[PDB]
Amino acid sequence: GIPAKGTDDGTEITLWTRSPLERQAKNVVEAYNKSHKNQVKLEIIPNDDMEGKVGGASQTDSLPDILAGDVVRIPYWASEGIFTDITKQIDGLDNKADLQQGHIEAGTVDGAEYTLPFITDVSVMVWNKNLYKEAGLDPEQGPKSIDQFVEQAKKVAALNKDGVAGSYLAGQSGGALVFDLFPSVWADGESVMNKDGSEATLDNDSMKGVLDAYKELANTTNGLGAGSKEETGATWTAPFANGKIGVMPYPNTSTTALFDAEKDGGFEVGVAPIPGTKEGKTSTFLGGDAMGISKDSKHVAQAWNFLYWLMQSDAQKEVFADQGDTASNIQTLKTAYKDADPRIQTINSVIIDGNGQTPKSPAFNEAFNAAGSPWQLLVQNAVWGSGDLKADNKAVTDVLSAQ
Ligand SMILES: OC[C@@H]1O[C@H](O[C@@H]2[C@@H](O)[C@H](CO)O[C@@H]2O)[C@H](O)[C@H]1O
Repeated sequence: GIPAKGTDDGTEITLWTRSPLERQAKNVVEAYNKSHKNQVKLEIIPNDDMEGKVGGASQTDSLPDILAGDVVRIPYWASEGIFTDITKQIDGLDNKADLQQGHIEAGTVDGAEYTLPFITDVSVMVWNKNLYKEAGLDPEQGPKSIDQFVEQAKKVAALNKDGVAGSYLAGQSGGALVFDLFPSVWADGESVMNKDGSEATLDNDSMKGVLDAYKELANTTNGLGAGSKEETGATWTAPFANGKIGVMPYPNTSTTALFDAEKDGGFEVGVAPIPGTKEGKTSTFLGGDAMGISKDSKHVAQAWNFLYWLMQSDAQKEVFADQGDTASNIQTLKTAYKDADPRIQTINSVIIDGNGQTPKSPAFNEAFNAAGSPWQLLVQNAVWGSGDLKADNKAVTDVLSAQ
């Protein structure tokens, strides 16, 4: 940071991250604070509050020592000078090639590198094995295609049980919707953006299949749980956690809660990679938060001590693997989970297999995550409305390129 492994001298370091990653953030900070003189003062911020909080703090130069941001948000923040240039420190890491590359790439602008992985968050398919058995489905057969996803959701919908639906769609969360829907497109070998991130390529047969799948469930009695049309992103993981949804895309960072509920006598959870339109094709969204040292830090060496510590396979095993969470370190993924719950090892295989993507655009929030983004309207038109996929896609590109 200035020293190789930074300075551990009893400095209080501030770290900001977001509510969806709260369980993993707690584990990381608890472990750091138990093993260092330095202490991290953790703030966990609601997902939708980070843009305005970071923007406001940038203007009053009160950004924290360590800022973690959604990997889709980082390219913009890094372009605005939110982060201190740590190119030489990242480039000195012996194990740089083991670190989740999408998170480093998110923070790469003009040869400068600003970020490392903080918490990996990947999208997977989860299903309720109890509802599957009740519906006459094989409880171990996750969907291998978007068609099979529809069939399984429809059999759970046909149970006609109070508050039970086949699937659930985060209708008003552009962010949840990229996370949940992009992988089906990538699984098929299609793209959602051009290489620059300046154009949307969403008007494709795989995206149309995915939207038509959710349209079918929208037009099925009990197809999509109540709340799907209004879901802001604040509650989208709750209906499945509550045992009310047959099958849906889901964050790996929320699965440990499900595995725990199951150990405590709750319903049994299936996990599989998100499938393509094409039988047996799979992908994921290589998301989560990357972290950098803010432009406002007066403890760069102490912040670097945290950044350095977390990249090590030791810390990655302690804070991720030993807590049943997916690590940001591929060497940790390949070595530290040999006796983990098979569903954890299945989740890790969607990183190791290499079929996932991290979308990179300076305009990503404005085009995708933002409330009433062109992407949110595109999905809404296609699922609950009349879609014009060509027109809606061009609305996304007009934000991506303008400017
Ligand atoms: O934001 C894009 C990726 O999706 C996941 O985050 C989601 C939020 O956008 C949504 C609103 O909270 O909750 C989801 O967990 C990944 O963490 C992001 O990289």
